[PDB]
Amino acid sequence: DIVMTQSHKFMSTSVGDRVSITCKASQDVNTALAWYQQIPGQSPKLLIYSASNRYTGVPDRFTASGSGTDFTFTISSVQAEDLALYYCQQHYTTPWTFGGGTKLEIKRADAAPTVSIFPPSSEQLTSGGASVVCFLNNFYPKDINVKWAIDGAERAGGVLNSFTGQDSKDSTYSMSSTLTLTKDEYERHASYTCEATHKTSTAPIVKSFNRGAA
Amino acid sequence: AVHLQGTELVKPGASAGVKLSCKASGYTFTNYDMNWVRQRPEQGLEWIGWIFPGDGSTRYNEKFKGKATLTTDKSSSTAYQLNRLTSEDSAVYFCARRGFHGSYSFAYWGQGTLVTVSGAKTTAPSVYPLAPAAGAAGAGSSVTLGCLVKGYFPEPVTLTWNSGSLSSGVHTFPAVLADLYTLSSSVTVTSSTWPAESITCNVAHPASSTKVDKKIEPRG
Repeated sequence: DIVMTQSHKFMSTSVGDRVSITCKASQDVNTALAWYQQIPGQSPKLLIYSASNRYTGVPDRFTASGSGTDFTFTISSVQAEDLALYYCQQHYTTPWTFGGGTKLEIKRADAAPTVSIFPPSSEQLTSGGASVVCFLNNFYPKDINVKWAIDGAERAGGVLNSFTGQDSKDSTYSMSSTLTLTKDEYERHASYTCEATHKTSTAPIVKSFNRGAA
Repeated sequence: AVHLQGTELVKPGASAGVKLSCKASGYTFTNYDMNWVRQRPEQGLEWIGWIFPGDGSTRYNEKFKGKATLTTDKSSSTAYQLNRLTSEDSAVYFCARRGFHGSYSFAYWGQGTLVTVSGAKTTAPSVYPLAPAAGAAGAGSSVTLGCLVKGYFPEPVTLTWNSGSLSSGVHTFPAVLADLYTLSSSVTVTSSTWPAESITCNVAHPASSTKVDKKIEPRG
């Protein structure tokens, strides 16, 4: 199996600027390579066929080059609607393999996340459930590390994380982290901490609370 | 006007298989081979195999050995995707065809068919109000409230704040599996406006015909 590698899951760019996504085939697939673009909830769109040919209807801003083992997709001047996923794919020898994709994102001013932590509601506790929710909103860059601490020790079991793609309006990211325990275990601990590590502060952002303590 | 119409999404149980459909149109169906591609959130796009309606039958990807034995049928110009075992096969499946004669690149794609494998049955969500500890209203000029929705199936649920009148400063996150889809939403307003001016999350779950409007109140 040939392996298409797109070393950059994400690439920061700006509207009106030039950007180049790279692809590296594990083997010489000659010129049998295609580039696709994909927007959320839609199917891929062919942009480049046979290494460096624009498919019909594909605007002059899109270009591709390479032939052999290294290929590169380029956008002369990025437009708002170009901030999507671009996939690499070799069709030299079966099985056809796709690269892992590269998502172009808008670069903006650094923004610290606003962190909020929430204890389990009384209604959930009555059902025998205990979820501690932590919101980390409107931050940039997307690079962030969320850790949960229970009575001091880090907890990794029972954590479910969810996040939104870059906002189309303020170019930030947001995330939700939920620690879900049973009421039994929740009531056997006292200290619950949500800890956010982001480049915007030397010290990680920390939010906590003590069971039964205001 | 080449067009590939895929089938609506389906929710098979962790055990059986499902035959997907793709209705080609706008071109002589038998002149091009049909391809199928899989797309999971963590593994990206993976080619499954092709089929010649003129009949050259198939050729599958090593990885999709017998779990994917394609099939087609002329006189209707539709291609089918069997899906055998099914359990980790939860994802979106695409129907793909090439453009020019000499380039295996896929110029034409179907809208995709979502497939979710789960043993769970339709289940209404529990909705839990998230308010800052000890009521109050934070310690700054802004306060964040929340709504936790969990234990439901299948997707989706719609969530709004104050019947939609509260839309700014809202963050509603993608639901994550776990037996009963669970998702949450946060809303951030001016500290002095809550609990002065009530805030309620409205959660609706079509599948169960259920709705829950949970008001967020100070708590101890």
